[PDB]
Amino acid sequence: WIARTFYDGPEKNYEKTMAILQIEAEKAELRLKELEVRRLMRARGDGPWYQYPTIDKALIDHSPKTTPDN
Amino acid sequence: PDSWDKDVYPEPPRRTPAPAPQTSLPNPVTYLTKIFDLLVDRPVTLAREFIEQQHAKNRYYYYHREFRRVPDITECEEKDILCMFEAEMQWRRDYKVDQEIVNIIQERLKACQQREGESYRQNCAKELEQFTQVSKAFQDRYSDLGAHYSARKCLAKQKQRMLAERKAAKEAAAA
Ligand SMILES: CCCCCCCCCCCCCCCCC[C@@H](O)O[C@H](CO[C@H](O)CCCCCCCCCCCCCCC)COP(=O)(O)OCC[N+](C)(C)C
Repeated sequence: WIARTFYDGPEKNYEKTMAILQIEAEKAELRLKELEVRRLMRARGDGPWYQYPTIDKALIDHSPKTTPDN
Repeated sequence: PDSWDKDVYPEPPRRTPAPAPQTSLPNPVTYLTKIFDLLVDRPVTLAREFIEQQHAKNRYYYYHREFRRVPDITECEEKDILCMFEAEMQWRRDYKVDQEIVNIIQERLKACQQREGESYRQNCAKELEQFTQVSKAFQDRYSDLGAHYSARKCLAKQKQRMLAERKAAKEAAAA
Protein backbone atom coordinates (compact mmCIF):
# COMPACT_ATOMS: atom_id res chain seq x y z
CA TRP A 1 0.00 0.00 0.00
CA ILE A 2 2.80 2.44 0.87
CA ALA A 3 4.54 1.75 -2.45
CA ARG A 4 1.27 2.09 -4.37
CA THR A 5 0.16 5.37 -2.80
CA PHE A 6 3.39 7.26 -2.07
CA TYR A 7 6.04 6.11 -4.56
CA ASP A 8 6.64 5.15 -8.18
CA GLY A 9 8.56 2.39 -9.94
CA PRO A 10 12.31 2.11 -10.41
CA GLU A 11 12.17 2.77 -14.17
CA LYS A 12 11.09 6.37 -13.54
CA ASN A 13 14.13 7.26 -11.43
CA TYR A 14 16.43 5.18 -13.66
CA GLU A 15 15.48 6.98 -16.86
CA LYS A 16 15.32 10.39 -15.17
CA THR A 17 18.90 9.79 -14.04
CA MET A 18 19.82 8.81 -17.59
CA ALA A 19 18.40 12.07 -18.96
CA ILE A 20 20.07 14.15 -16.24
CA LEU A 21 23.42 12.48 -16.91
CA GLN A 22 23.11 13.18 -20.63
CA ILE A 23 22.36 16.86 -20.01
CA GLU A 24 25.29 17.27 -17.63
CA ALA A 25 27.74 15.43 -19.89
CA GLU A 26 26.85 17.58 -22.89
CA LYS A 27 27.16 20.71 -20.75
CA ALA A 28 30.64 19.65 -19.60
CA GLU A 29 31.89 18.91 -23.11
CA LEU A 30 30.41 22.20 -24.35
CA ARG A 31 32.24 24.08 -21.59
CA LEU A 32 35.57 22.53 -22.59
CA LYS A 33 34.91 23.24 -26.27
CA GLU A 34 33.98 26.87 -25.56
CA LEU A 35 37.14 27.43 -23.52
CA GLU A 36 39.29 26.06 -26.35
CA VAL A 37 37.42 28.10 -28.97
CA ARG A 38 37.87 31.29 -26.93
CA ARG A 39 41.59 30.60 -26.61
CA LEU A 40 41.93 30.03 -30.36
CA MET A 41 40.02 33.19 -31.28
CA ARG A 42 41.97 35.34 -28.83
CA ALA A 43 45.28 33.97 -30.12
CA ARG A 44 44.61 34.09 -33.85
CA GLY A 45 42.01 36.84 -34.24
CA ASP A 46 40.32 35.20 -37.23
CA GLY A 47 37.03 34.53 -35.46
CA PRO A 48 34.01 36.73 -34.77
CA TRP A 49 35.27 37.31 -31.23
CA TYR A 50 38.04 39.61 -30.01
CA GLN A 51 37.63 41.82 -33.08
CA TYR A 52 39.30 45.12 -32.30
CA PRO A 53 38.54 48.17 -34.45
CA THR A 54 40.86 49.48 -37.14
CA ILE A 55 40.63 52.72 -39.11
CA ASP A 56 37.71 52.86 -41.53
CA LYS A 57 38.99 53.16 -45.10
CA ALA A 58 35.92 55.17 -46.15
CA LEU A 59 37.48 58.20 -44.42
CA ILE A 60 40.36 58.39 -46.91
CA ASP A 61 40.14 61.18 -49.48
CA HIS A 62 41.06 60.11 -53.03
CA SER A 63 41.52 63.38 -54.91
CA PRO A 64 44.36 65.39 -56.45
CA LYS A 65 46.25 66.95 -53.55
CA THR A 66 47.91 70.12 -54.93
CA THR A 67 51.13 68.09 -55.29
CA PRO A 68 51.45 65.17 -57.73
CA ASP A 69 53.12 62.79 -55.25
CA ASN A 70 50.23 62.82 -52.73
CA PRO B 1 9.26 -26.82 5.58
CA ASP B 2 8.67 -25.75 1.98
CA SER B 3 9.40 -22.10 2.80
CA TRP B 4 13.05 -22.57 1.78
CA ASP B 5 15.03 -24.70 -0.65
CA LYS B 6 16.62 -27.84 0.79
CA ASP B 7 19.48 -27.69 -1.73
CA VAL B 8 20.66 -24.16 -0.89
CA TYR B 9 20.43 -24.97 2.84
CA PRO B 10 21.18 -28.70 3.08
CA GLU B 11 20.72 -30.73 6.25
CA PRO B 12 21.80 -34.26 7.23
CA PRO B 13 19.14 -36.98 7.66
CA ARG B 14 18.87 -36.20 11.43
CA ARG B 15 18.95 -39.66 13.00
CA THR B 16 17.39 -39.72 16.48
CA PRO B 17 17.85 -42.43 19.13
CA ALA B 18 14.93 -44.32 20.56
CA PRO B 19 14.10 -44.22 24.29
CA ALA B 20 15.40 -47.33 26.06
CA PRO B 21 14.34 -47.01 29.72
CA GLN B 22 16.43 -49.25 31.97
CA THR B 23 14.22 -48.64 35.04
CA SER B 24 10.51 -48.55 35.85
CA LEU B 25 10.90 -45.27 37.74
CA PRO B 26 8.79 -42.57 36.02
CA ASN B 27 10.84 -39.82 34.41
CA PRO B 28 9.64 -36.20 34.64
CA VAL B 29 10.61 -35.16 31.10
CA THR B 30 7.98 -37.21 29.25
CA TYR B 31 5.11 -36.28 31.58
CA LEU B 32 6.18 -32.64 31.57
CA THR B 33 6.45 -32.48 27.78
CA LYS B 34 3.05 -34.17 27.52
CA ILE B 35 1.45 -31.49 29.66
CA PHE B 36 3.37 -28.90 27.62
CA ASP B 37 1.84 -30.32 24.44
CA LEU B 38 -1.64 -30.32 25.96
CA LEU B 39 -1.39 -26.79 27.37
CA VAL B 40 0.62 -24.96 24.67
CA ASP B 41 0.91 -26.87 21.40
CA ARG B 42 -2.81 -27.52 20.98
CA PRO B 43 -4.21 -23.95 21.40
CA VAL B 44 -1.35 -22.51 19.35
CA THR B 45 -2.18 -24.96 16.56
CA LEU B 46 -5.87 -24.04 16.76
CA ALA B 47 -5.06 -20.33 16.48
CA ARG B 48 -2.77 -21.05 13.53
CA GLU B 49 -5.51 -23.05 11.79
CA PHE B 50 -7.88 -20.11 12.17
CA ILE B 51 -5.29 -17.63 10.87
CA GLU B 52 -4.33 -19.86 7.93
CA GLN B 53 -7.93 -20.36 6.85
CA GLN B 54 -8.51 -16.61 7.06
CA HIS B 55 -5.43 -16.19 4.86
CA ALA B 56 -6.69 -18.85 2.44
CA LYS B 57 -9.95 -16.93 2.02
CA ASN B 58 -7.81 -14.10 0.58
CA ARG B 59 -4.97 -15.33 -1.64
CA TYR B 60 -2.82 -12.89 -3.60
CA TYR B 61 0.66 -12.99 -5.05
CA TYR B 62 3.88 -11.05 -5.41
CA TYR B 63 6.67 -11.57 -7.91
CA HIS B 64 10.46 -11.64 -7.99
CA ARG B 65 11.76 -8.90 -10.26
CA GLU B 66 13.88 -9.98 -13.23
CA PHE B 67 16.74 -7.83 -14.52
CA ARG B 68 18.15 -8.45 -17.98
CA ARG B 69 21.85 -8.21 -18.85
CA VAL B 70 23.35 -4.89 -19.95
CA PRO B 71 26.82 -4.25 -21.46
CA ASP B 72 29.38 -4.00 -18.67
CA ILE B 73 32.10 -1.39 -18.08
CA THR B 74 34.54 -3.20 -20.38
CA GLU B 75 32.34 -2.47 -23.42
CA CYS B 76 31.86 1.22 -22.61
CA GLU B 77 33.66 4.05 -24.37
CA GLU B 78 35.92 6.27 -22.32
CA LYS B 79 33.45 9.13 -21.76
CA ASP B 80 30.07 7.69 -22.84
CA ILE B 81 28.02 8.36 -19.72
CA LEU B 82 24.83 6.42 -20.54
CA CYS B 83 26.52 3.04 -20.93
CA MET B 84 28.74 3.84 -17.95
CA PHE B 85 25.62 4.42 -15.83
CA GLU B 86 24.02 1.17 -16.99
CA ALA B 87 27.23 -0.80 -16.38
CA GLU B 88 27.74 0.74 -12.93
CA MET B 89 24.21 -0.15 -11.83
CA GLN B 90 24.62 -3.71 -13.14
CA TRP B 91 27.95 -4.05 -11.33
CA ARG B 92 26.39 -2.84 -8.07
CA ARG B 93 23.57 -5.37 -8.34
CA ASP B 94 26.11 -8.13 -8.98
CA TYR B 95 28.15 -6.94 -5.99
CA LYS B 96 25.14 -7.27 -3.68
CA VAL B 97 24.32 -10.71 -5.08
CA ASP B 98 27.91 -11.75 -4.34
CA GLN B 99 27.53 -10.46 -0.78
CA GLU B 100 24.40 -12.58 -0.37
CA ILE B 101 26.21 -15.67 -1.74
CA VAL B 102 28.95 -15.19 0.85
CA ASN B 103 26.23 -14.82 3.50
CA ILE B 104 24.63 -18.11 2.44
CA ILE B 105 27.93 -19.98 2.69
CA GLN B 106 28.65 -18.42 6.10
CA GLU B 107 25.21 -19.53 7.32
CA ARG B 108 26.02 -23.06 6.14
CA LEU B 109 29.28 -22.93 8.10
CA LYS B 110 27.64 -21.70 11.32
CA ALA B 111 24.85 -24.28 11.15
CA CYS B 112 27.37 -27.08 10.58
CA GLN B 113 29.46 -25.96 13.55
CA GLN B 114 26.47 -25.91 15.89
CA ARG B 115 25.03 -29.16 14.53
CA GLU B 116 28.14 -31.34 14.69
CA GLY B 117 28.76 -30.84 18.41
CA GLU B 118 32.16 -32.01 19.61
CA SER B 119 33.01 -33.39 16.15
CA TYR B 120 32.78 -30.09 14.27
CA ARG B 121 36.49 -29.90 13.42
CA GLN B 122 36.34 -33.12 11.37
CA ASN B 123 32.70 -33.09 10.25
CA CYS B 124 32.56 -29.52 8.89
CA ALA B 125 35.61 -29.53 6.61
CA LYS B 126 33.46 -29.42 3.46
CA GLU B 127 31.73 -26.20 4.54
CA LEU B 128 35.08 -24.75 5.61
CA GLU B 129 36.53 -25.40 2.15
CA GLN B 130 33.42 -23.95 0.49
CA PHE B 131 33.77 -20.79 2.57
CA THR B 132 37.51 -20.67 1.88
CA GLN B 133 36.92 -20.79 -1.88
CA VAL B 134 34.08 -18.25 -1.86
CA SER B 135 35.96 -15.91 0.49
CA LYS B 136 39.05 -16.07 -1.73
CA ALA B 137 36.97 -15.19 -4.79
CA PHE B 138 35.12 -12.35 -3.05
CA GLN B 139 38.37 -10.92 -1.69
CA ASP B 140 39.91 -11.08 -5.16
CA ARG B 141 36.94 -9.19 -6.60
CA TYR B 142 36.30 -6.47 -4.03
CA SER B 143 38.87 -6.37 -1.22
CA ASP B 144 40.69 -3.06 -1.64
CA LEU B 145 38.40 -0.77 -3.65
CA GLY B 146 37.56 1.27 -0.55
CA ALA B 147 34.82 3.81 -0.18
CA HIS B 148 33.98 5.41 -3.52
CA TYR B 149 34.37 2.01 -5.17
CA SER B 150 33.28 1.67 -8.78
CA ALA B 151 33.18 -0.77 -11.67
CA ARG B 152 36.17 1.02 -13.20
CA LYS B 153 38.25 0.48 -10.05
CA CYS B 154 37.24 -3.19 -9.94
CA LEU B 155 38.22 -3.56 -13.60
CA ALA B 156 41.57 -1.86 -12.96
CA LYS B 157 42.26 -4.18 -10.03
CA GLN B 158 41.41 -7.21 -12.16
CA LYS B 159 43.66 -5.95 -14.96
CA GLN B 160 46.56 -5.45 -12.56
CA ARG B 161 46.10 -8.99 -11.22
CA MET B 162 45.97 -10.32 -14.79
CA LEU B 163 49.22 -8.57 -15.72
CA ALA B 164 50.88 -10.07 -12.64
CA GLU B 165 49.57 -13.55 -13.48
CA ARG B 166 50.64 -13.32 -17.13
CA LYS B 167 54.13 -12.14 -16.16
CA ALA B 168 54.48 -14.98 -13.64
CA ALA B 169 53.29 -17.57 -16.16
CA LYS B 170 55.67 -16.28 -18.84
CA GLU B 171 58.52 -16.42 -16.33
CA ALA B 172 57.60 -19.99 -15.36
CA ALA B 173 57.37 -21.12 -18.99
CA ALA B 174 60.72 -19.50 -19.82
CA ALA B 175 62.48 -20.59 -16.61
C1 LIG C 1 -1.28 1.07 9.95
C2 LIG C 1 -0.72 2.16 9.08
C3 LIG C 1 0.77 1.93 8.81
C4 LIG C 1 1.31 2.98 7.84
C5 LIG C 1 1.24 4.37 8.46
C6 LIG C 1 1.26 5.44 7.37
C7 LIG C 1 1.45 6.83 7.98
C8 LIG C 1 1.22 7.92 6.95
C9 LIG C 1 1.67 9.27 7.49
C10 LIG C 1 3.18 9.44 7.34
C11 LIG C 1 3.52 10.00 5.96
C12 LIG C 1 5.03 10.12 5.79
C13 LIG C 1 5.39 11.36 4.98
C14 LIG C 1 4.98 11.24 3.52
C15 LIG C 1 5.17 12.58 2.82
C16 LIG C 1 5.34 12.42 1.31
C17 LIG C 1 4.15 11.69 0.71
C18 LIG C 1 3.85 12.22 -0.69
O1 LIG C 1 4.85 11.76 -1.60
O2 LIG C 1 2.57 11.74 -1.10
C19 LIG C 1 1.77 12.79 -1.64
C20 LIG C 1 0.49 12.88 -0.82
O3 LIG C 1 0.84 13.42 0.46
C21 LIG C 1 -0.05 13.03 1.51
O4 LIG C 1 -1.35 13.57 1.26
C22 LIG C 1 0.49 13.60 2.81
C23 LIG C 1 -0.32 13.14 4.02
C24 LIG C 1 -0.04 14.03 5.23
C25 LIG C 1 -0.75 13.52 6.47
C26 LIG C 1 -0.09 12.26 7.00
C27 LIG C 1 -0.90 11.63 8.13
C28 LIG C 1 -0.93 12.51 9.37
C29 LIG C 1 -1.75 13.78 9.14
C30 LIG C 1 -2.13 14.42 10.46
C31 LIG C 1 -3.08 15.60 10.25
C32 LIG C 1 -3.72 16.03 11.56
C33 LIG C 1 -4.58 17.27 11.36
C34 LIG C 1 -5.31 17.65 12.64
C35 LIG C 1 -6.33 16.59 13.04
C36 LIG C 1 -7.13 17.02 14.25
C37 LIG C 1 1.47 12.51 -3.11
O5 LIG C 1 2.64 11.98 -3.73
P1 LIG C 1 2.86 12.06 -5.32
O6 LIG C 1 3.97 13.04 -5.60
O7 LIG C 1 1.51 12.23 -5.98
O8 LIG C 1 3.39 10.58 -5.65
C38 LIG C 1 3.47 10.11 -6.99
C39 LIG C 1 3.37 8.59 -7.00
N1 LIG C 1 1.97 8.19 -6.83
C40 LIG C 1 1.17 8.75 -7.92
C41 LIG C 1 1.87 6.72 -6.85
C42 LIG C 1 1.46 8.68 -5.54
